[PDB]
This record gives sequence, structure tokens and C-alpha cells, in this order.
Amino acid sequence: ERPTFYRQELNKTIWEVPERYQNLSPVGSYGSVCAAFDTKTGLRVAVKKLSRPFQSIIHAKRTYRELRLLKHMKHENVIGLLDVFTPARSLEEFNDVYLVTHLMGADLNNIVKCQKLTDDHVQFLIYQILRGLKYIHSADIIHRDLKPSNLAVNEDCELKILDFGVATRWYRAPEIMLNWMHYNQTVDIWSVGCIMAELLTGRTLFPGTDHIDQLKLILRLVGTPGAELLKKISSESARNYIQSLTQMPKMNFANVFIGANPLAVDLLEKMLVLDSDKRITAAQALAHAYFAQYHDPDDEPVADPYDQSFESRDLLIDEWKSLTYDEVISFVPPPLD
Ligand SMILES: Nc1ccc2c(NC3CC3)nc(-c3ccccc3)nc2c1
Ligand SMILES: O=c1c2ccccc2ncn1-c1ccccc1
Repeated sequence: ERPTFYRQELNKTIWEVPERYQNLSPVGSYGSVCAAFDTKTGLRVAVKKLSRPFQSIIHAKRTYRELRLLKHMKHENVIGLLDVFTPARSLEEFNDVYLVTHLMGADLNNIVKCQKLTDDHVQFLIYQILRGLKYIHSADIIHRDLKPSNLAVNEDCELKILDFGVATRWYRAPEIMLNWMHYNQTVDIWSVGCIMAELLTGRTLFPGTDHIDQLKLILRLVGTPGAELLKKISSESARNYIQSLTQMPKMNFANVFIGANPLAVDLLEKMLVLDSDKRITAAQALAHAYFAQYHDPDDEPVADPYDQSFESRDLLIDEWKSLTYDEVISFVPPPLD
């Protein structure tokens, strides 16, 4: 059954892919990525060759994790696995992992950094993010690093979230900035709020220079923690940090986001709540007035359960390697339409 591979050297790396994929062309650089043409479907695809996937425990488990995650995602607004393959003929030979996904035109970083989107474009793009997040979250997966560059958009404005499971810090929830161990799914909602803000204004909402500055900018908009939040904070030094700060009052968002659709201001108030317990969830946000023209309760599907019990396991390099090998072998290509 094994297909015929061909070798080439793309830039500073060897590539060995099936004949199925042609006209490889570098597009960027966890591993490096080529644009290719896929002869089986006639679509443009991205092929990512992982860098040294099994050189350490950490790499080996990370390779396994990303493969497991990609194999699980089956939703219109989340990147999924078109193919995965290795040039190796046996487990003992197994050393290279390549992943195949649809090639999307651009990332949100691009569409925002060149220009300022209209309100109906913001609605549609934020809607799609929330729709993919609902799905991701229903599986008990947290993305943790949502940001414009992890959001792929084609020329049709269809959006797909990538990399689940321009400074990263600018989109992070303040509980992460403060290193809380038990933060949950709404760290992603925070990030969406920051992105949505940025799409409406054309400017990074919280462009901190570091973790302290990042917090300062955040508290300045959302205000310093109240007593109700403060009494939920287990860490003494953390509690003493924020409590030693200059008591900033919550800003009225309608005055910071002057002239924006007030339904958007209101959704932003609900996403950018300091206390993560009170922050709107993805499911709830979808039913918000602001998404009136897109929301459909019958077409916002949830995911199948995802087994992440592996995350708490300590295994040898060779054991994670063999588990990854198993997943390459059992891969069933997605239905062709
Ligand atoms: N139920 C909760 C709700 C919010 C929390 C929060 N929020 C930080 C203001 C952003 N921070 C922390 C925490 C715990 C230990 C060390 C550092 C931070 N815990 C929280 C527990
Ligand atoms: O890594 C990319 C990628 C990088 C730059 C431009 C477009 C891209 N499209 C898809 N992927 C990708 C490929 C495989 C697994 C996860 C993401």
C-alpha cells in the first residue's frame, strides 16, 4: 500500500514526501512548512516537517500531543489533519514526521495590520473564532495562545483557528501573567476580547513590554481587583502584589471604544472581565445580540470526547515515539467532498 516518495532539499533541510504532493515551496519556519499542490484532491496544502521530533522526552511528547490534537479536530473553524506521513518503512526506521493541512491565504495579523475592518467583518470573524472555540472547549482543550497570527483567514473571510493546546504576552489573560496554576477555558475568551478590540480600533489593546507592564495596562482598563476577586486568590505574594498596586477604577468601555457598535462594546465588557469566574464562555458569547445575523444554535456543534490522560504520563522517548508511530498508522484520511 505504501506510496512512492521523492527527495529534495528545501532551503536548509531535506524533504521526503509522497509523489502525491508536488511543487513544494517554502512559506515560513517546531519545524518548517512548505506550500504544495496535492494531486489527489487538487487543493493547495501546507506540509509541515517537524524539527527533530524525537530528540528529547519533551520533543517526543510534544510531537505526540500535536498529532493527537490535529487528528481530533473536525470542525469548519479549526485546522484539521488532511494527511500525516513518514518516509520510514518500520518503527525502527521512524524518525521524520510530516503533517498536512489546508493552506489558508493569510493570518489575521495581516488583514488587521494593513487596515481597519468594518463592523460586519468584525462580527463575522469573531463569530467564527467563538464557534471554533465552543468546539475546542467542549473537548476540554484550552488553546492558551490565541492571537492574530494563529488565526488563518482565506479571501472568502472564512477563518480557522491553528496551534491549539507580535508578542504572545499581549493577548494573555491576567491570571496567566500572574502564574495561576488553575486557570481554565476562559483564558481563551480573554484573548478573543483582545483580538476583537484590536480589529475594531486597529491597535494592540494591551501592548505591554513585559509581564509587569502587561498587567499594568490591563488593570488600567479593567480596574484593580475588588474584594470578591481578592478573596479567591490563594497565593500570598500574588495577593500582596496586586493589593500593593495603585487602585485603578474599572473604565467605562463605551468611552474607550468610542463610536463602536454598542453591542460590540457590551460583548467586550463581557469578555474582558478581570475575574475569570465571571467571564462569558464561548457558548454564551455565540448567543449574544452582537452575532444576531450569524448565530444558529443548530449549527454550532460540539466535539467528541478527547482523551488527554496521556498528558499526566512520564514516559521514555522511545515510548512516546512508538505511540506517535501508532497514530501515524491508524490515520484515516478525512472524507473527500
Ligand atoms: N477563582 C479565581 C479567579 C481569579 C483568580 C485570579 N485572577 C487574577 C487577577 C487575574 N488569580 C488567581 C491566582 C492564584 C494564585 C496565584 C496567582 C493568581 N486565582 C484566581 C482564582
Ligand atoms: O504551519 C502552518 C502554516 C504556516 C504558515 C502559513 C500557513 C500555514 N498553514 C498551516 N500550517 C500548519 C501545518 C501543519 C500543522 C499545523 C499548522
